[PDB]
Amino acid sequence: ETTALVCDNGSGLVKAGFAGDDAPRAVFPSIVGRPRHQGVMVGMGQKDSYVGDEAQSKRGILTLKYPIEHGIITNWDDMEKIWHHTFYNELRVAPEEHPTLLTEAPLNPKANREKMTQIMFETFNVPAMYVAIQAVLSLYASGRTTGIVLDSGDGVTHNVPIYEGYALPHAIMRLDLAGRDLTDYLMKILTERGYSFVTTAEREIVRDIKEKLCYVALDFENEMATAASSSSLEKSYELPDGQVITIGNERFRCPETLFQPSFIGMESAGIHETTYNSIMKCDIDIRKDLYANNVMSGGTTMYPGIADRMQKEITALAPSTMKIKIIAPPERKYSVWIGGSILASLSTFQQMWITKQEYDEAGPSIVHRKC
Amino acid sequence: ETTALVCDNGSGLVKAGFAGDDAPRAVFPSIVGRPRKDSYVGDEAQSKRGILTLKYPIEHGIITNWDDMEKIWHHTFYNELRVAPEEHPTLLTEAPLNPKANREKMTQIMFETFNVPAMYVAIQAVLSLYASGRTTGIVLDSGDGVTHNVPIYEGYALPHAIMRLDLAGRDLTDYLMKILTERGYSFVTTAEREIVRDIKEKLCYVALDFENEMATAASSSSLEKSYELPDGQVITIGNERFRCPETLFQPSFIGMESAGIHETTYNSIMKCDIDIRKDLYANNVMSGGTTMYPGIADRMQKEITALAPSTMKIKIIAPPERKYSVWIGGSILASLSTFQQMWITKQEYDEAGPSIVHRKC
Amino acid sequence: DETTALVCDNGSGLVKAGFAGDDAPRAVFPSIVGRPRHQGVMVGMGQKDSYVGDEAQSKRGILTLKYPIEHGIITNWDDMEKIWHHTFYNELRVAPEEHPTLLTEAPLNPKANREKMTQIMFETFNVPAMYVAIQAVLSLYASGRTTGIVLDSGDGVTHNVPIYEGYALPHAIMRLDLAGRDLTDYLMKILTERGYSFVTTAEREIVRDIKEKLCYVALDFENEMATAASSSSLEKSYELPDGQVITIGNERFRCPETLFQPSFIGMESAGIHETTYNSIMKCDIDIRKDLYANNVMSGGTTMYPGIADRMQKEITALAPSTMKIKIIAPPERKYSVWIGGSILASLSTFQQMWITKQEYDEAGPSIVHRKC
Amino acid sequence: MESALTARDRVGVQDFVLLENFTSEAAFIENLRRRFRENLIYTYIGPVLVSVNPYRDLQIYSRQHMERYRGVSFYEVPPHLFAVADTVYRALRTERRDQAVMISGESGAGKTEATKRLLQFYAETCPAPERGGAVRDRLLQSNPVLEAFGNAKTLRNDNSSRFGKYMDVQFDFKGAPVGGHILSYLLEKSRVVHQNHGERNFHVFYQLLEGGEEETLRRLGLERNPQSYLYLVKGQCAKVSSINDKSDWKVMRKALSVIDFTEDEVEDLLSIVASVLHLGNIHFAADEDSNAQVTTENQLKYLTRLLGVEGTTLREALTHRKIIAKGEELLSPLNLEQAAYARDALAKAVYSRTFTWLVRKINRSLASKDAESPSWRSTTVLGLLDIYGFEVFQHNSFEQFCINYCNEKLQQLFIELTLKSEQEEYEAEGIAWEPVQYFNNKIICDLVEEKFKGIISILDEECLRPGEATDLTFLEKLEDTVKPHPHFLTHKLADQKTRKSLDRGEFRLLHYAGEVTYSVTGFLDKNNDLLFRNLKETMCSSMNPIMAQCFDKSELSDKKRPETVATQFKMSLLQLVEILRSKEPAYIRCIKPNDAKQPGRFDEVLIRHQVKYLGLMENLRVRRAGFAYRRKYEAFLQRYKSLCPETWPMWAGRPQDGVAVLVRHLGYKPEEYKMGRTKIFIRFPKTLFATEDSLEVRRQSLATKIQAAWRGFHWRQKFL
Amino acid sequence: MADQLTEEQIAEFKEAFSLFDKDGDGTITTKELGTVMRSLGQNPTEAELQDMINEVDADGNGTIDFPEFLTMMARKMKDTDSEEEIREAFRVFDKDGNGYISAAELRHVMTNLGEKLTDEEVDEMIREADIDGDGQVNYEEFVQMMTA
Ligand SMILES: Nc1ncnc2c1ncn2[C@@H]1O[C@H](COP(=O)(O)OP(=O)(O)O)[C@@H](O)[C@H]1O
Ligand SMILES: Nc1ncnc2c1ncn2[C@@H]1O[C@H](COP(=O)(O)OP(=O)(O)O)[C@@H](O)[C@H]1O
Ligand SMILES: [Mg+2]
Ligand SMILES: [Mg+2]
Ligand SMILES: [Mg+2]
Repeated sequence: ETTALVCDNGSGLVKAGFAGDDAPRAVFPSIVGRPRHQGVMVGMGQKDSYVGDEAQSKRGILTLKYPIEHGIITNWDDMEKIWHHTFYNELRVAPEEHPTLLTEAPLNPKANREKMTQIMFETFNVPAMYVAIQAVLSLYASGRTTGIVLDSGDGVTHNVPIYEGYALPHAIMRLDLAGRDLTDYLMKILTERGYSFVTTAEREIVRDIKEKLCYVALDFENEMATAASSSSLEKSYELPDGQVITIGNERFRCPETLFQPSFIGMESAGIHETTYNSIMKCDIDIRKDLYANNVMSGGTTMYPGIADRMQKEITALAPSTMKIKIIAPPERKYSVWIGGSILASLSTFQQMWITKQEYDEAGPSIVHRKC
Repeated sequence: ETTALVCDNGSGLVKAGFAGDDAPRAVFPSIVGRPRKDSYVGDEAQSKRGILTLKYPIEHGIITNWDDMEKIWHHTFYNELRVAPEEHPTLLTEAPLNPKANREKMTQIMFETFNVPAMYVAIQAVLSLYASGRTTGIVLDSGDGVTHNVPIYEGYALPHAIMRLDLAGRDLTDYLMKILTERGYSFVTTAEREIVRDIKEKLCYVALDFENEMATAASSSSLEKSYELPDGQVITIGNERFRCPETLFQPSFIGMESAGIHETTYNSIMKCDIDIRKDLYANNVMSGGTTMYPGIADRMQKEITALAPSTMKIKIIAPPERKYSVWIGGSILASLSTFQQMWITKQEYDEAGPSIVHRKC
Repeated sequence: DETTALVCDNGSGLVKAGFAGDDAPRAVFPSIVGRPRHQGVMVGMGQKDSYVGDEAQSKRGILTLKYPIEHGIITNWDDMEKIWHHTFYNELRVAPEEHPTLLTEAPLNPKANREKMTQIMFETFNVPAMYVAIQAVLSLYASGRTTGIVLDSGDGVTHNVPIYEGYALPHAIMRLDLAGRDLTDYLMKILTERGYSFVTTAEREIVRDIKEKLCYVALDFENEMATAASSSSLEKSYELPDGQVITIGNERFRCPETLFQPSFIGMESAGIHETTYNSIMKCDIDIRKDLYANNVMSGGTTMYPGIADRMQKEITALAPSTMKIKIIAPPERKYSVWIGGSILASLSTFQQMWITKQEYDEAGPSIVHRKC
Repeated sequence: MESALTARDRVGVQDFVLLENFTSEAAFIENLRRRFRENLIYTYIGPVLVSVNPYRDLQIYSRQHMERYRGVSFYEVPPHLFAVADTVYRALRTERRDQAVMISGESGAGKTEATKRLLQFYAETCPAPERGGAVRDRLLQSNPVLEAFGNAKTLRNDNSSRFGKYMDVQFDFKGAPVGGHILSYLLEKSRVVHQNHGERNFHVFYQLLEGGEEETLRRLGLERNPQSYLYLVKGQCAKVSSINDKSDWKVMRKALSVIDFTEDEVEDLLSIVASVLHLGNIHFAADEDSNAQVTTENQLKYLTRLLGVEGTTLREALTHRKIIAKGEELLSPLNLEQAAYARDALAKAVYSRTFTWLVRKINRSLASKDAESPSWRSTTVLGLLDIYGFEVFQHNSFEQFCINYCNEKLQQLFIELTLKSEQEEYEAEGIAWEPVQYFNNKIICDLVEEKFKGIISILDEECLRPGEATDLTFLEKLEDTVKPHPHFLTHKLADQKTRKSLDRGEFRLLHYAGEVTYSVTGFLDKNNDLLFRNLKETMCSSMNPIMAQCFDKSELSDKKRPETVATQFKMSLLQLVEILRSKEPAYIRCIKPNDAKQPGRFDEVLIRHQVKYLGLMENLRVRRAGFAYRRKYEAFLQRYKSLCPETWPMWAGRPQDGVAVLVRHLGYKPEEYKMGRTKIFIRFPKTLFATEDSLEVRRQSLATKIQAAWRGFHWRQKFL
Repeated sequence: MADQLTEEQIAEFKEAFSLFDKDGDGTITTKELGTVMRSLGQNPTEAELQDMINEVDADGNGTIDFPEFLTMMARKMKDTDSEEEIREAFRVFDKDGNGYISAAELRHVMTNLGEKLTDEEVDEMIREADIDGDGQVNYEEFVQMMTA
């Protein structure tokens, strides 16, 4: 073998596989679990820590942690455990054979790339690697040279505007709010019905409520009126122990935090204003071309009704004659991956990867010259 | 030689043997008789019970009488197992939330009276998982002196979700000694507790619906059964056959405030985190002698099905060898290759004194 | 009185009640309803089917004792009505329709708790005007401060609410269902290590009285554990109601340490020191400094000896060292929420904020979600 | 003997300790090829015979050769099977300790021929040849009966013995062969119930189904197709062209007759073999308590007729574990895993016991009719042992793991005895032990067998540990507990370079025969032998005469849990070792020179594997010790005294001092030789070959002197 | 040096030499020197004879005189090869050391090795080495017959 690896490490789930695949081979939570409790059955062969679907299976005995928070790697020992598990347990390949494409968010600390680069060359010994900005990959998963991408993952939401292959880096806008902050708001508003979720193992239950039940209100003050005056919007979820939750306005007060970050206590404007102020910060005669081309990606763009509310809201800010389109592909949870497999199969980018030779010549500051 | 000893001293019977066996060799009542020899022990005392004041040195899993508990360990090793304890490491059992002095003085007496080479003390409901072949489940151990619940998941205990009930088979004997006096049968002496225990062990069963068995016995004699005493007087018993095992489901019959064995089990499962509960409802293990009544796994399934959500599957694991399951699990544990690193040695006891059990066990 | 405001801090372990304008509450009673266990035999006695407060707790031996409130949630509304009835009729001795009544609640509560407190207060006690405060905002009214972060620690709830210059910050509010009852149920477990089998709902109150008298917070927990493991001088004797003299040793500072290590009780949540710092570093653009300068401690589990010095030490290890971490522990801090509600309901400006009986006729029990 | 060393360029060295580059395996295999081309199939490593199969009727076994090797010391003659045969007989007549001969090799390497021909030398030359010939025929006519029940087809050969066969001949104080004995050790009884791909079960089942009267099968499960039975078909290999199962059955059925099985004893024995087939077809299902119950009645309909037990009792025994405590007996039910293991443990136990009973039935037919008891003078046994070779396949498994641990333990014993046998002579002759370094077999037996950390004690725990348990969880515990060991490796412990050769779900041992890689899949299923007391208590009640003798009532007293197959194998192996430590073993090691079964073809690519599997290079290392050669000064001086003027024709005094002047004339440097208490030692064969090459030129002068003397005498005879 | 010939020994040597002279020329053939020495019971090797003949063949003629015959006689009389050396030399060709050699093994070494018997001389040797006709020679007895 010689095919490239790709690793879309992003905040919530790891995604990994080979360039030229359709879809990731590994898709698992970016968690490390460590035992919370007194080990008592001798001879069990209990491990010191559990990663991904092992930790997501054994939740009740583990304190779960994610090393990535807001797209920034906060714990390198846990992140090296996630990368070792990715190569060795999920893909079952030696990293020393394969050039590796990593992904990350715009406006991240420069330390995060340097330490990724150092671990890929000094701990996993890859022959060559690269870092690519996630919303660029999501643009080029779409088969487009021009567009603005909203890329709400688990921990960060960014808009990147790209015109005929050129990013406009002054019109990049980043918001440190996404699906993990929505799970933490849903924990807050679920306590109003009387349900209590407090452990990290319960945060993963509330995340699963949110992915199955929540949806985006095409007019929040009208769904608020319909939920305050009927049982027509309420749905139920069966917990692991068979208790039955029921929720109504909690289904759309959570997703509405994307449009009103003041619910979570932030001053910054919603994803619709953040998008529009990225389009209006661009040059006057490339705006018409970005309004026609709002790609969306990452899982926090997956709610029923979110493309419709986003299309309603940018149409409310834009000139009356503009043809707004929002490109929400069915697979948009994997567009950063699909982009990474394509923009690593290309013959023209095989000269763009950082080689271990160039790392030995310059140390970990090599990524800022290259990427 | 140098195999391990395994010894479940619990409250009513000593069960003892070696880690290699299918089942224990010594099974005798945890009794010292004194004249009413200067003392008699176990099956010797239970046979000569007319002339004796039979005292049990364990009450509610606590050793209350160390001089008579030394006689029971002396009879265990030297008469029943017939070995020198200096050659064998010894696995003892204990109840969960016991006093710390009970472990300290067990440990001091194994190292300074029996010269044992290495020892360990294990929780009874923990051992009763090994005999069940499981590493996930909630174990209701219910002996003579203690009923307790230990919840375990993937081989980790939940020590905050442990529940203990100072009510088991001896409180049921002593309640059958109360409710049988309503038929004009008198049982007062320590030797008459053994006769009434032998009644409980033969005639009692757990009613599936108590208030309907009450009405059934009031209607007709079909629930009445008979037991010849050792002088050939015949005792006939009826309503009193299911009143006694009901005291596990209704600790109010004996004047305690505690919830029944069904609610004490549910209240451990509710002290466990949401993810674990579905696996505990499918793995309610039962062990020790007061779990032996006809109908008790059926009543426990009926009572926990009414507490647990209707989409859960409730299963209660009640093996025929329930009585020996604590000891059988001790035989498995003392056999494990991984466990041989975990014995307290006499060399560590010389460094740390009796306090070492709180660090190791 | 004409219409002096009733102030009823119906807390999770104690009902604290009085009239606004008094220095401190008139009624302070255990929040318990008790019913007899054993059947009555002395036919000439006027035996009641239920006892409440002091009537239940002076008779605890023969009663099974139940609280209506668990973790600030009213779990049993009938035992609740029996306790408010006892408060108005027996303890304060006034008709509730003649007095406007301030109630208190913990933050992040179930919404059916405010609605049912409201509904009972109009449709049963016929109160003329009612409002449902939040307890940590009352300990600032009590402290005479517009700014602070309040650690309020009851029988059933611990919570941190940051208020800066009169504005609460509802994203930064932390709640921890761990307080004086969890510490009592864990002292019942600690005392098993010397064989004391406290098990009845009556003996829970004996273990509570040990916790109120011998328990304290270690300034350094591993240093006190090493001290208790090597000396007798930390031990204290306690005389149980019948005359048995118990002895308590490391068991007395290992109980309060569960506020700083909830993992002792088997919880995954962080200690009260981390839950304070994790709320200050949830605060907005300007304010983080002035909350470190005003950590206000409130409610009965903040009464332990050594808790202010421990909280000051534990937050000083998390917070940036140029900051002054200053912790406010007034001697009255067990009544601080009631004293606070006595200031609020006395305010000339507050008098438009009451839900009035008329407003509950114009709109249903949801009115407390609009007015508070 | 040195007479052959002049021809060492074509005929090779006779004993490999004389091959000069003794650490070169390529020279060892070259000296084997050099001899085998020359038809010299026998060579020593000191006393150990190395043999290579001629695939030809060489005339060397005839009566004229036996008496050539009779009463002659084994290094004063060329190597032969009869030089081992005579030496083993003389040690019996003279030390009167018991003697053994390990015949060793690959399957097909000629082990049969060595055993048949040793039992010819002890028949055709011993002082009761009529009884000796009868004991030979009773020892050899047992072969079809043991071969049907204990050989199976593997990936490597069609007819491989899966047990350690033993055969004594019993001798009195007069050296008369009085009788024999047979025993059988370490049978691969896992093969009854599980076979690897391309491998059959033991030969009798396919013999029975392929060859048999319709009325003989009609009393049993009568469907002729061997795919009908789960225990015959797991290997997918049932039909094969190289094995004429119909003819093999007709030979074996007549061998049972001729061995004195009465017809009813064969009908009993066929009924046991058919009971083992039917035990495989029992299907369990779980009722709503997750407890196993027999679903299919047609197996049990015959198992009552054939095993001779009560059907309601066999149903209960296959589905409940009986415990006995306080005098009560408690039937705890089995789950589907335990009930499958109970059925397969009963098949393994019924089969390994009818085989042990065939070996008793035969052995009791070899024993003496005489009383053999005091004041009878003495009796001594001379034995042949024939246990399986080291075993490396494409996919090694639990059977190979046991076979290779057995061969490791036998190699350990053998190298300890060889090292002891050299060191006792260095001490006796007063030579310093110049310390050889050699592969230390102790470390790799401690890795397999050490009481609470060996692979077997970890595997015994994985069958006994609570919770769900897998071959991968076993491996994950080896990887944690064995971890730093030098002879152990796995895909996790392997460096990135070696990790290409080794899969996940495998571990690797370094054995004396090099590395072997074991797949863990099936280790837990193969190690479980859950024969509960309830199953033995059923079987001891049987109406079938064999099963009644196989499951005795006294065995039911044992209160231990059922031991695992690796633990039973460890215990039985250490009993085979103490039998070989007490006894005096000779060794024969057999090489198969090509896999085509062909004359003259020597295939070094195959012979390198056997020479490695037989450990011949490690034995040569230890036997060679510090010195290639040693000989008594009398024997060395009477040979080479013609080279040094002072010693010729007769030396002046003590032979050691005659050698001490002779080796000074030959100019041996001080490190090339040593002078022991009664032997000269020579360090390198260089020195010896040069001395025999000095004697070869000296023969010209010796012959010249004889011819000059004759030509002088000739005149005085022919005239006057 | 070692010994000097007595007039009676010179007379015996001259008397034997006269049978090889016969016609009265007083001279013997260069190879025939061995035959007269062997008639006189000496055991010379062909190599010894040739190594002495090299000192007298130098003028051709093919024959040697009585004085130089008497000199070459006196040279070999220093060291005639004796019974115990001859016996032990046979003991090196004996394969067992048993004291007997087969007619075939003797026929082999006597034709193969230095100074070689011709097949006629081997048959003449075997004719009285195989003394009682069983096919083996007892070399220990044969040497004491041969060296008398
Ligand atoms: N068949 C039975 N039916 C009901 N109770 C039983 C039965 N067998 C034993 N018991 C009761 O079980 C108790 C002993 O259980 P055991 O497991 O041995 O507890 P312990 O170890 O403390 O002695 C005694 O009170 C005894 O009377
Ligand atoms: N001096 C004290 N020392 C320790 N604990 C105390 C002390 N005084 C009260 N407590 C505990 O505080 C709790 C009562 O506090 P309080 O604020 O009145 O509770 P609540 O408002 O929820 O009803 C009880 O658990 C009580 O035991
Ligand atoms: Mg991700
Ligand atoms: Mg007991
Ligand atoms: Mg309070």
